[PDB]
Amino acid sequence: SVVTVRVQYLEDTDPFASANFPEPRRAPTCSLDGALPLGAQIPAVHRLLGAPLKLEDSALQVSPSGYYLDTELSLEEQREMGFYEEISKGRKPTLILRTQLSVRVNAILEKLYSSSGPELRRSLFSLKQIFQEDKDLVPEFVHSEGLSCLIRVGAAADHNYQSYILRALGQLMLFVDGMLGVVAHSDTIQWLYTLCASLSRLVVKTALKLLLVFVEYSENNAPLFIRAVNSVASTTGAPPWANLVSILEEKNGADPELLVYTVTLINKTLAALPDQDSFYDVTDALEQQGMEALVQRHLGTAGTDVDLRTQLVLYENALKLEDG
Repeated sequence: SVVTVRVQYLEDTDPFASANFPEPRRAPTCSLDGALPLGAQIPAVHRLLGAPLKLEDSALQVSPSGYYLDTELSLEEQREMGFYEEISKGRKPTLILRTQLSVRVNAILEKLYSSSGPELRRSLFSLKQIFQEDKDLVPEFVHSEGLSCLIRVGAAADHNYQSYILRALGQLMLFVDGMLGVVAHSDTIQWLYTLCASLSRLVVKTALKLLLVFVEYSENNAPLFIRAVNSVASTTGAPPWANLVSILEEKNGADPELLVYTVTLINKTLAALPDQDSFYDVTDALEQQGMEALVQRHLGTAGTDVDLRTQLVLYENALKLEDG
């Protein structure tokens, strides 16, 4: 049938821009047709609001749910997505005209790729909030080679920039589409392992927790972490797992918190491995770099943190069961 709604304009042309309110003060009304494709009707809405936004980049999102209408189908062809609540109640549901998810992402990517100094610092920091305040941007960011951008802009950046990237990366991983995106973007896992050799403790701590979340999400991710680690060893010529063993040596002084993360990450990785071979590939590498000696030194010490000691014993225990 025919349906009447309310329409307002939302200015999200520049995601890095400050928060704008639903532009249309008051909000005019429009009577759309439910059986005809939205794409053929958005022009009327654009027109009705004299909206300062290209019509090639416009999109329609419901105000109640945040759901983005598929401009290629009619309102009813996609009714499966509680909307008629207000209508079927003598009330007029609200609709928001704003930039398409794809255009905002192309804007974020352009800003990061072309910025430097304060402007880059500022844009990277804002990333977390941008993904937090519009989850729908994540699957689009991923599909638009967003992770590569993050890696490219962060590989040789200041500790603060990297950290801002890790924060955004962490936010992205709270969404299934974000996770799956990382699950498919090996360079991201490689970068995380790489960052474990960072002089910045904030970055190392953050990388470890991100890897920890990575491995914990699914047993299928452990062999992906392992491949990432061996790939970095291949590229740098260093022994696989050197960055984790390095952290366990407490080069900058006692730091139980990081050792807990590190040993928990190694244990959890080893817990997901299907075959004994894969398990030994990792443990024999750690052994060759002094793991055994490391575990003893920490266990033969009373000052050792309770939580660390526990992880160490789990480590020593997992090893006994496999050996026999």
